[PDB]
Amino acid sequence: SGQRWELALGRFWDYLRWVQTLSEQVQEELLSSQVTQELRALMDETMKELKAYKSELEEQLTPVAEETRARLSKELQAAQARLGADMEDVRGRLVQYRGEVQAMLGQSTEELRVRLASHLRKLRKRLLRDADDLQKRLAVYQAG
Repeated sequence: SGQRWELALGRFWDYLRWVQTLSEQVQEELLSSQVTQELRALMDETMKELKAYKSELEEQLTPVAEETRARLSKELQAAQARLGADMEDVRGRLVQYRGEVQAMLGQSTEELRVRLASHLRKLRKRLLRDADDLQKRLAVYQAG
């Protein structure tokens, strides 16, 4: 429904989708560290906005028992952490690819790319399921 953190994650998604095409332009930016620097910036923004959103949501909560509340808060924290780790895993996999190409001597990277593409598809599935889980928890977090 358009929170700042969701827009930030949206930027991350848009950039990752482009990286996933693995075109020659992508490959240029991967080999420089520009892609991983960009992903780190987008990741950091998302996390920052997520934490700020949670803090604001806490200004308007339905008062529930409190045992429940401490647990909803812990579960939300866990969900936030998962999103960050997921984004970092994407960046890390790209760092690994750059190292592999740099040790490659001008040889074909096609196989490396086929493997990277398959791996990123699975990393994206994980980040998306966690993002959806995080959103669901946030949406119900005010009530208890």
